[PDB]
Amino acid sequence: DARRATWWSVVNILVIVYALIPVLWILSLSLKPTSSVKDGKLIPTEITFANYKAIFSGDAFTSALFNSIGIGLITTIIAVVIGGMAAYAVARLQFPGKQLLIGVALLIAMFPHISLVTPIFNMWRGIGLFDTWPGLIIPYITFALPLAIYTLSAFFREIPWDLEKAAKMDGATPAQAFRKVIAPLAAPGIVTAAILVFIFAWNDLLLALSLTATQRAITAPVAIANFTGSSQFEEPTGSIAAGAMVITIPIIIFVLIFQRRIVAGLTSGAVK
Amino acid sequence: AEIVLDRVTKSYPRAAVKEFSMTIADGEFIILVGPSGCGKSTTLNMIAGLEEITSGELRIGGERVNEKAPKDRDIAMVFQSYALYPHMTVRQNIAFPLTLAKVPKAEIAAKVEETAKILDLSELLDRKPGQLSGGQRQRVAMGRAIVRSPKAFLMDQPLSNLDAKLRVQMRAEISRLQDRLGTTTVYVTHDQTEAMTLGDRVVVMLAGEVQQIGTPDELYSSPANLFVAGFIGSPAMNFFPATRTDVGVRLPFGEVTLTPHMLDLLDKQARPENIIVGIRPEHIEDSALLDGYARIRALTFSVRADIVESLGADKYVHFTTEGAGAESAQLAELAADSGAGTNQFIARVSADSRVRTGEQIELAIDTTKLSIFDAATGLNLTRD
Amino acid sequence: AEIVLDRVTKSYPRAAVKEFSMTIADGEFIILVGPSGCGKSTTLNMIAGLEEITSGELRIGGERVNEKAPKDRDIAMVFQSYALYPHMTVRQNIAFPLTLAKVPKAEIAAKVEETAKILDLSELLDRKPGQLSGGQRQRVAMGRAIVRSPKAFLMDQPLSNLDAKLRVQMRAEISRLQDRLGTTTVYVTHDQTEAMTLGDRVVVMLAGEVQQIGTPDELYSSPANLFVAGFIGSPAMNFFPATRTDVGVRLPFGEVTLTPHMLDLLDKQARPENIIVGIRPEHIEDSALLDGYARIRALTFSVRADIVESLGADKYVHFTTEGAGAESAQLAELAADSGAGTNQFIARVSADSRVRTGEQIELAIDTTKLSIFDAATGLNLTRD
Amino acid sequence: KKSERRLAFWLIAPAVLLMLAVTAYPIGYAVWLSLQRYNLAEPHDTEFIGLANYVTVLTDGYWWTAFAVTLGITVVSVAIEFALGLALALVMHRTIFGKGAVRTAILIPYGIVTVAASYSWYYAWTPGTGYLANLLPEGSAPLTDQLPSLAIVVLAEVWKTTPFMALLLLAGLALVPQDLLNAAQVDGAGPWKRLTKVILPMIKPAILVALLFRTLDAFRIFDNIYILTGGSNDTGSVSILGYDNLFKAFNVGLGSAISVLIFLSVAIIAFIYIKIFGAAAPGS
Amino acid sequence: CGSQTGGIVINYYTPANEEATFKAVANRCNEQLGGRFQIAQRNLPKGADDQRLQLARRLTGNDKSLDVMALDVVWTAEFAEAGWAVPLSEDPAGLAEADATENTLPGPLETARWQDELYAAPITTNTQLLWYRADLMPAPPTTWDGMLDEANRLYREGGPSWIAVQGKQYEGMVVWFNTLLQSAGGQVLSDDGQRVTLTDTPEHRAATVKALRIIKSVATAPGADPSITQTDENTARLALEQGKAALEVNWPYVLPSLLENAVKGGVSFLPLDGDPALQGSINDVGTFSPTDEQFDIAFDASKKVFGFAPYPGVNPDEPARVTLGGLNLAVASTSQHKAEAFEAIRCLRNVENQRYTSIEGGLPAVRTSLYDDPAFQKKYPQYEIIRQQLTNAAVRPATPVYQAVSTRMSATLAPISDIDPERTADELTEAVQKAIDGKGLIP
Ligand SMILES: OC[C@H]1O[C@H](O[C@H]2O[C@H](CO)[C@@H](O)[C@H](O)[C@H]2O)[C@H](O)[C@@H](O)[C@@H]1O
Repeated sequence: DARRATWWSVVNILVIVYALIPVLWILSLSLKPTSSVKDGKLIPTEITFANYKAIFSGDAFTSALFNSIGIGLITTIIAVVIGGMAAYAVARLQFPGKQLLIGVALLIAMFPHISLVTPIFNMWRGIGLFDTWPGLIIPYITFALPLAIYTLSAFFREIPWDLEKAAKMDGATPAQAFRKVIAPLAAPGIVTAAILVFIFAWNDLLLALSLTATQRAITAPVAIANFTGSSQFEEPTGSIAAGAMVITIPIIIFVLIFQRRIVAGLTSGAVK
Repeated sequence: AEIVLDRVTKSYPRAAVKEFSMTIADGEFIILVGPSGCGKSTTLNMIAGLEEITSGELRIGGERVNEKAPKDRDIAMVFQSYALYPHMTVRQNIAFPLTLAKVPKAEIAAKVEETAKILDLSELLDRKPGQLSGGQRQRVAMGRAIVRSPKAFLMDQPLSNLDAKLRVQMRAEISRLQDRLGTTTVYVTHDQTEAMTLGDRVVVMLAGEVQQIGTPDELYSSPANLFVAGFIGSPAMNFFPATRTDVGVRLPFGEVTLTPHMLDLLDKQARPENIIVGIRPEHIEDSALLDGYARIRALTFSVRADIVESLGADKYVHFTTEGAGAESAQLAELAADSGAGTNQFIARVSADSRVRTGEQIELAIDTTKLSIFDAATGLNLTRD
Repeated sequence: AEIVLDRVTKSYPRAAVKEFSMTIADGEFIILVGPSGCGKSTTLNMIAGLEEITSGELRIGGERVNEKAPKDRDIAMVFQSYALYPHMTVRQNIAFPLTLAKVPKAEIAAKVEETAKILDLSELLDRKPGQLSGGQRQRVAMGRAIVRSPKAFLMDQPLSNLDAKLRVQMRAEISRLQDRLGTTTVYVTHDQTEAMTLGDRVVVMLAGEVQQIGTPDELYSSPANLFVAGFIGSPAMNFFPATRTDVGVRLPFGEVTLTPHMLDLLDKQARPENIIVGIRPEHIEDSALLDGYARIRALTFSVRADIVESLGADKYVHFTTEGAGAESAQLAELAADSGAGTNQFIARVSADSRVRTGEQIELAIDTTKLSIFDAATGLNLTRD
Repeated sequence: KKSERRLAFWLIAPAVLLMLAVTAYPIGYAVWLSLQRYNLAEPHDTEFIGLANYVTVLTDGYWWTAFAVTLGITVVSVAIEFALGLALALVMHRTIFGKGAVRTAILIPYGIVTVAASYSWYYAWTPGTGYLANLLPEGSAPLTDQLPSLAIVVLAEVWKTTPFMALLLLAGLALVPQDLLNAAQVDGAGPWKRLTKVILPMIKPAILVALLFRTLDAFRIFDNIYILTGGSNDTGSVSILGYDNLFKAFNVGLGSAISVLIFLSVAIIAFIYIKIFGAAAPGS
Repeated sequence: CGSQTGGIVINYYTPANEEATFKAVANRCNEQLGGRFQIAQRNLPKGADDQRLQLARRLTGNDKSLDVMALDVVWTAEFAEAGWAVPLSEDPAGLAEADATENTLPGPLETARWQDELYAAPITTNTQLLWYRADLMPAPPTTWDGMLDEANRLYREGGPSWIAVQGKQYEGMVVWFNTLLQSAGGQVLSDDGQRVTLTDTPEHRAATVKALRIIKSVATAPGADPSITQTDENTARLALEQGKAALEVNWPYVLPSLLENAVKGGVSFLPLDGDPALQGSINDVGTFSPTDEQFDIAFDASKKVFGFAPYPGVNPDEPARVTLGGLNLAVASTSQHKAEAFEAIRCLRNVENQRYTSIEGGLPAVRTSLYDDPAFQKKYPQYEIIRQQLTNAAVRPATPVYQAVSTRMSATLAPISDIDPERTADELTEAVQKAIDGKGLIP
């Protein structure tokens, strides 16, 4: 038909504009030349790349990207390992008090950061651990384990373990069976859970803003929150928009590439 | 090869396979048929080594096996839900119990190709079992089950998840396939149709205990229980209560004094006080078409057919009665699932019967295939 | 009430249900039967207003209704997957349409109680549709459909999700119900057992073009097409090609001298020279039990019984004669589901044959109702 | 059994030990620390005052203003998020054109950094530079006022955090068989009558889990107010109050007292949502 | 390959408002130490009370990578009483005190020592000035009432009408209010900062209520800045630069800002890039760095547009008493090596590098031997006013609790558009007193 098709075209266009208009404002502001940034023109007439040619001249936005990526990867590896070891026991084993562990994990995944930063800043994790990588890997693990447990439990309950019996009908060797029939089945769920943990442990500002001082161990959200401008005597709107666009892309590309995995992982495999 | 077991058992925190004893030879095709939740799939697993024997022996040809591995117990199961690995390709799915057996790759190629040629999926040997349909998926499962050429070959309701029609074709396929290969089999099912079509012996199981073993004909035309004769013969053979009249048996619609022969044959044991009588639906022949000597000795009766159905080679008429005929020792377990209607019977008539709903019919019951049982223990008196 | 339609069609961006016409009377029980892929589910949906009809009329009563949303026609469909809400209670399920139809709540309680009294779920009116068995689940569905006293009560293969045993009792229950209520009903199905059991007419579709409207007896004993002769199968029909003897017909393994009457019906209406003869499995018998026909007044032959099944009052004897039976109008699609293999024939012998799997046989065919056909058109030539 | 259960305890001990050794010990420390007079400039003299660090927080103006601000933002943002996310879910689940482009457009504001989003919303609502404040009347500047600034923070939070709620609601919604809607449509309900009597009571757990997540995640916002308002005009939420009182005044007794009080507020919220209204775990 | 080992580096922390004129000084002095060590330059935020936040967050939580720090003039008492910022008599040598006391101005130097001993060596002495466009208005206001009158006259005419004063919930507003309170006669705290004296005596009460009336006349004048309650040191600079304002009060680092922004495009009321003589003047890294003739030609065309004048008084015949700004170099107490750090704070405030900082970074200089150099009095044209505005100055309370007072009396005046001249006085006294006592919560 044509009525419903026109309505769906309008709805799709509206959702896309709603979801893209505040990302194409940062870009259109970062490409606007300094002599005319003070024009509300959403379309950047007379673009120029003199706002990105001054963000990388000095390792202040690259070292922060490296620190954020390293912290994300290490906390992702640790959270995936431990949460997998603990989510295989709540998707296959029957022990007393397992509908409580998932609840407690998902509850303390909503712990507020502030109530955590006043004791931490004083602890043994403030006695020679102030701005290093462990000092940030620890609380990021705190907030990243429950997501790993939840996603991996969603990704484990669905695989058919009767395939293990089918395998043990041939040789019955449990090691070779669990390695050649169960591992290649679970692996993509593990990789999707790792992607989700790395995305969720990449945008936190309060902890990385209160426990990070030097050029080492200072994530990207803190490097842009403290950004002031490239030059010291010129208006900083274009330069701050350029920095925001530099920091945003390395994760927008991630989510765009891995969208089919992310949508199915967040929804506990409901949608496909 | 030659699988002999006896006195096997099980225990659940419950003797699910209590008193099971059989001796399956080479090439035979044994069925293990029973109602839902019975001890059929559990004795299958117990043979396969997935649930250990609680008490008994399982000598599968060579020695005792109840303390051995699946890799040397009765090999080559094929599950119901078609446990087949999706990430692998059909080639690897079929070749798995071969490649796992360290057979070189050229011989793997040849053997898997010829096995997929046994079936009709050779040109499907490159897909993944996520883009396959039920028929070809069942074919993949049985093809994996085939390649080994094992000692014995035990199936688990492979034809339960298929569609409504392909079941008969896959049944003929299984029959021809076991005729070609020639492997000892056990086949668990849930219906009498297949259990009679593809089968060399039958093990009707209720609550775990066997009821009757033997050729499908020996089970249909000579039952030794109410449950066996009310299970086999899909239109459940009609049931009526009565007592002995010292000369025969009496019904509200017929007075059966069959013969002095069966009289003395029934008197050769103790005469119970509550007798149940059963007639197959296929022995009610509508005297309007019974032109012969069987017209007088027919014990005919009349009833208004509530519903008739002409589905082809035979008109099935339904009819109802009165009184109380729900006396049951195994008929209750029978009707727990199918067999609804305390007073509801069905009769098969030839397709030349000008009878319809709403009028009376002279249902002739030729008393020559009568089967009478005791209401107490259900054991047969006429035959064994 | 009395649902009429004519010239109806559909168009998917293709002719799905093209050229459809009938006048279902008040109480007439149409069975839209066909193979998976034909336009039965979609013509049902169209009647239920889920897809506006492309071109034609849709006259429940006598007026155009192809514009009104399904909320108006008062059809009360039942579904195949038992669409019933889990978050409700059985009584709230049954009373959902009535509470949406603005019924007084006292009358709500009374009518839901009468509906649950008709069926046998009376006490289940407080549980949830998660603690119920398949029988009573589908009965809750039918009870939700019953309450509205709808105008064209239309079902959608409701008995498809049950087991293969309770379907007999459920067929009897739908028949008894339908006969008590007395409302127009159209019933999409998937096999021939139902389509011949419960029905006042039958509509055998192939891909969208209706092939025959007719009572099951007239659809069976006088088919109008190859498809409507092989689809009402039981032991599907056996499609031998043959030759025109000009006195009778020469089978691949015999020669007939049929009759003068069918001979003039064949000759006076001349046709191209290709005739695929068909002989339903009932008529084939073993020559060792009859004398009337099996002699010169029939066509006997011999073959090795590839498989014999004595599954009760009927011995099915398969056999495979060499030759060809393909190259026809629609037998390709007919054999796409059933009758796999170019040659696999069935013969239904009586329950007293003397055969086993792997010895010869002397089969004869009663040359009285052998249904000749054509190939350039497919149309039958015995009757319409 | 006992072998499998002992193995379950062995497999579970790592995650549990880690989580309640790095989530419960910080709170025990924050309590023991709020019982004291602990200034971060001169830490040589920290005497123990019983509870005069909780009275000072609970009977002070700046604490109740921040609490009111964060509760207002929480309730308004969560309501708008629920409505708009139900709409987005029903669009992503029932659209006829490419439902891949829509999932992409919805995942873009889910992976973006909150800081860059807040900079976008900060420059959009600045007169002269921003297109969204260049269409208001002359001389408005709706970012140096309290209530307009709060409205803009609510808008930023809604835009940023509605896609996650939409995806959770879709996780719930895609478990509604089409047959149920087809039957409700035959029953005569219609488009809106069924959205309230068939599909809404079906996803009760998904709605409740999404509401719990949204309420807590909105009670713990720091940056949409940090780099957009800064806490001026008495706008800063409770996290900004804790940050200020810990790092600008160095009093860690009061900082940890505010930490404990925020934890108790979140606990009361997540206990209401659980003991009342149900809202059990999604793995139940 | 670079975990931690290597030649000494002395992290030198400055505000982001001088991340180029102090990187240039660190580069001028680095290559002079030869191979001894190098002077890095990390930076702090632009806010005047956010850099204290960062600096004290690095000092309390022991950060061994903080060596020298340029702390404001009001933090010497709080950073010395708390143990940080080790005194100048603690070297392996013991001569940084002799270096500090030697040549500086007395005004800035007296704001370094807490009790009697120095704790930081000064490097800069800011002082607010009045900048006004010269082609719009002649004869600058010279009085706040005249200033408000000129703004209104330019609003009725339809030109630049703002005032661009630093009214925002931060330290700049307390600097403004303190100038306006010291000019009228009052003062925030007593001599020893032991008791609040804003509204003590009807004289002091009148002074503070007059300061509040002047704060409220601006920011509620018709045609004033729509967003004057969120402006600061920078946005006023750019406000006058972009032509929006026509008056402003701001530190003397605005003349090189306007010159550079003009000669690189920027302003429109002063092209300076159509001149073929200014080509190649802008340095390669970004700063201005002109010759003598190029600065003369970039000042001859900026003297007929953008003159300056002294801060406007509060009465007709009573000169204004502006407040001290500046920066004091202090070596953190969390540095492993503090002989090299003292050498760094001794060779960052040489006479050279002071000429550089002052001339082409804006920030004034504390060396008294510069203001008498005939080339300096020509390249730093606002040496005059600054000098004659350090005689009668208005030093902020200078107590070890001053930041608490200045974060209570900047949230009592939080939105300046709606204050009450007579009620906010008593609110201020109560707030300031509860900050001196020490009881409450920082906003
Ligand atoms: O001259 C440039 C400096 O301007 C600001 O310095 C002032 O900041 C505070 C007022 O907001 C005063 O307390 C301080 O004394 C002034 O120096 C800016 O903060 C500095 O970074 C600049 O060097």
